[PDB]
Amino acid sequence: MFLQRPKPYSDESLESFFIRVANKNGYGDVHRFLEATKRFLQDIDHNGYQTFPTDITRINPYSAKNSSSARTASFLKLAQLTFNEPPELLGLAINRTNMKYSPSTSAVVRGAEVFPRSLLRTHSIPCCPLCLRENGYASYLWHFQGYEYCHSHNVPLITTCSCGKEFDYRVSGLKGICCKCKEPITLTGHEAACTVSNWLAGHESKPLPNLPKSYRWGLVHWWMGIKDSEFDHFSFVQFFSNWPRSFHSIIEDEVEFNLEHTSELRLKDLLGRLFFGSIRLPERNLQHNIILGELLCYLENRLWQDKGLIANLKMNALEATVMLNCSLDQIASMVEQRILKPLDVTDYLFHFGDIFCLWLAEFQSDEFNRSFYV
Amino acid sequence: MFLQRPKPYSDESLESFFIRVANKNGYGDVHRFLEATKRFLQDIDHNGYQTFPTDITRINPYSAKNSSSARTASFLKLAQLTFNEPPELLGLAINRTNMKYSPSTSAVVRGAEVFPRSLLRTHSIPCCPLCLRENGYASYLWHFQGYEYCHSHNVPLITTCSCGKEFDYRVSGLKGICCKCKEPITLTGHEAACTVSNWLAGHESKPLPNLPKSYRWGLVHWWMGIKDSEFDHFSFVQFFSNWPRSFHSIIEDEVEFNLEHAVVSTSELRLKDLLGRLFFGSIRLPERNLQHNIILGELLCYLENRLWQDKGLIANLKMNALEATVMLNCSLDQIASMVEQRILKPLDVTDYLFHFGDIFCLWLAEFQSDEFNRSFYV
Ligand SMILES: [Zn+2]
Ligand SMILES: [Zn+2]
Ligand SMILES: [Zn+2]
Ligand SMILES: [Zn+2]
Repeated sequence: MFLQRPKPYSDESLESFFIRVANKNGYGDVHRFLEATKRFLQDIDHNGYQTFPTDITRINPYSAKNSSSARTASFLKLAQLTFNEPPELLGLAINRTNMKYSPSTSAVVRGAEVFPRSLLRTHSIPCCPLCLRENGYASYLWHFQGYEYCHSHNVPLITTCSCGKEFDYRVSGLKGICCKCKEPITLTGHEAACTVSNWLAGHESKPLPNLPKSYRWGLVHWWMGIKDSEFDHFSFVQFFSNWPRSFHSIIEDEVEFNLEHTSELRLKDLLGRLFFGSIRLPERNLQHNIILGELLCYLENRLWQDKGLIANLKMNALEATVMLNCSLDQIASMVEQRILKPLDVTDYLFHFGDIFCLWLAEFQSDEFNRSFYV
Repeated sequence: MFLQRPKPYSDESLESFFIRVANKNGYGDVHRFLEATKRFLQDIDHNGYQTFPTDITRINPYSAKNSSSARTASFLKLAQLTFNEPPELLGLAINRTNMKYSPSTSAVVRGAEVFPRSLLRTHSIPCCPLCLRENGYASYLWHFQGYEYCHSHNVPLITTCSCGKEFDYRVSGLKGICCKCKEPITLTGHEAACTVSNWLAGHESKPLPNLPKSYRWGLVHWWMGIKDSEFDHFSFVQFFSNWPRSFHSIIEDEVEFNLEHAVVSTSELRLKDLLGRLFFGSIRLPERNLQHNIILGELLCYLENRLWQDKGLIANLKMNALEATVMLNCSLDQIASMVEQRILKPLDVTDYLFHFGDIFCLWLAEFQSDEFNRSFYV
C-alpha cells in the first residue's frame, strides 16, 4: 500500500484526517480505508493487526481496551512506510494518561496538551459547517465540552439538522450534507462564550490569563467544581476580571463559614474544599497553576495571625504526601530522623505550619516552589 | 531586635547577606550577629533556637542534620519581624531536596534552580576580588564547581593569596584583604571557560542551548560522566557546536561497539547490554521534561526511527520490571496490575520478560504527560 499525504494541519482531529487520506487516495469511504489499512498491517507482521478497528469512532487510542500500546505502534508504522513524505499522526490522537486531576478525575492527552476525561464528548460531536466548507476539515476542539461557539466565526455549533436528525461528521463525511434530507444544515450571538472559545483555542483573550493549553482546560474543570453545576460562560469571565481579589473574596467567605459552623480544627474541616480541589490541575507548577499559586500566597501572610489559626490546623500522613508530593516511606523516615515533628497513617499528628515550612526546606522543585507568587 | 535591610541583590549568596546586615547594623562581625540572632529566637519561643549556628560556614540548611525544618522556620521568622521592610532570605539559601540525578546522584535547590550535590564546593570557596570592590558582595556561583572564570570580568578566580594563604570571604570579610599579609590579593585569559561561565550565569551563550538554569547544570554533570573524568571546557563547547549530529555520532559508535563485543545471542541482547550507559545516565537530569532535557529528547528521537530497522534490533531488547518503571515513571504496583489486565504483554521483578518496543509504545499509550511526551522532539 502506497498513499499520499493531504494538506497538513496541526489542529485537525484524527477522525478528520483518515477521511481526507481516503478521499485523496481514491477510496470509497473511511470504512473501506481502515479495512484496507488492517490488511496492510497483517502483511508486514504487526503484533496487533487484529485489534485495528474498521470503525472511525473507536479509532482513537483511548477507545482500545488493551490495544492501546499496539494501536500507537500501528500508527507509528503507517507514518514511516506508506507515505511519500512522513506525516504527523501520533500528534493528532487522543491518548490516555496516568495524570489525575483534583480530587480524582482522570485525564487524556493529545500531543502537547492534557485534557480532562470528564469533559470529553462521547454521545454526539457538534460541528461548524462554515469551517467544513472553508478549511475543508474538522478540528479537535469539537470533541470537548465547554467549546460551544466557533472561535473564528462566532456561530453556535450544531448537533441536529432542521429535519430532527443529528449530524455526525465521522459517519456523514466532511461536506456538511445531512443524511435524511440530503441538504446543508441551516444555522441556529453572545460574547462571553466567544471569549472562552477564543481562549480555549490558544489565543490571547482578555481578561483571562495567558496560560498554556493544558492549564486553560484545568480552570474550566475547576470552575465547574466551585459552582457545583455545569459551566457558566458569564460568571467565568467576570471572575477573572477581578483577579486576584475576587478569588481572595471566596477564601475569606469560606473560612468565615467553617469557623462559625478551635485547637481541634483540621485542614479538611476549614480548607478541605479549596485546597484539595486545586493541587493537581493538571500538576503543581505554580508558574502556571495560578489557583494553587495564589492560595499559597494567601495562606503565607496568615500563618501566625489570629494566634496561629492557620498554622495549627491538623493533618494526617496521607494528606501530608499530597502537599509535599512524596510517599509514605519518606514520611515514615522523617519520623525516624525527625526532621518532621509529631505510626498510624490516618492519625492527625502534624500541623499545617510545620508541613508548609517542611516544603520550603526539603521539597521544593524548579516548578513547585514559592518563588513564582512573590 | 530591630534591623535594617541593605541593598538587595537576587544573586547574592546567603553567607554574603549576613555579613552585609551585620555591617549595616553596626555589629562587630558575623559571629556576634548570628549569636545575637540566636538570642532573639530564644526570646520569642522558637522550637529550634538551640540549633541555630554561630558559624557562618554552617548557616545553610543543607548543613543542618535534623534541624533543617527548624532552620527554614527560623529564616522565615526573621524576615517577617526584625526588618523595617521584609527581605528575601529563603530565596538565597541552599536547601536539600529529594530529587536524584542519573544514575543515583543527589541534588540541592536554591530558589528556582536545582544544583547537583557532587558539584557543590565544600573545601575552599574561590572568589573574584574585582566583584568584591565593585558590587560589594559575593555571588552564589562561587560555591559550585565548573564556574571557574568570572562571567563579567573574564578573570580566573583565586583560592590562594601571594603569601601562600587561602582567602575565604566567609571568615575574612567582603573587602578582599588577606589575613596574614593584610594586603589585597594579586590576580592570577581563555575563551572556552568564559563561554560556560556566561552560560551557567543564565545569559545566552552560543552555541550552547537556551535552557533553564536547572538544566544547564545537568548538562555539565552529564558531560563529566561521558568522558569519565573532570570537566573540560574546550570539548564541551565544541560538542554543542555540532549539535545534534555530534551526539548522533556517539550513539552510533556505542551500538557498534556493544554489538561486536556482545557476550549473548543477538536475540538475548538486553537494554542494559546495548544502551545501558547512555539511556540510564540521561533519564533524570534533573527530570524527564523533554522540552528542556535535550539529551533524553534526542535519544528518543534517534531510537524512534530505528525501532524495526535491522529486523527489529532495538524493539526486541529485553527489559526487567524494575527498569520498566524507570522509563514509564510508574511503580511496581501498576506494573503488576498491567500483567493482570495485560495491557503490557509478558512475577519475578528482576526477570527479563518485556521488550523495549513494547515499553516504548506503552508510554505513548498510557504514560505521557504535559512535559514528558513525544511532541517536543518532532
Ligand atoms: Zn467554526
Ligand atoms: Zn436533515
Ligand atoms: Zn564580573
Ligand atoms: Zn596579598
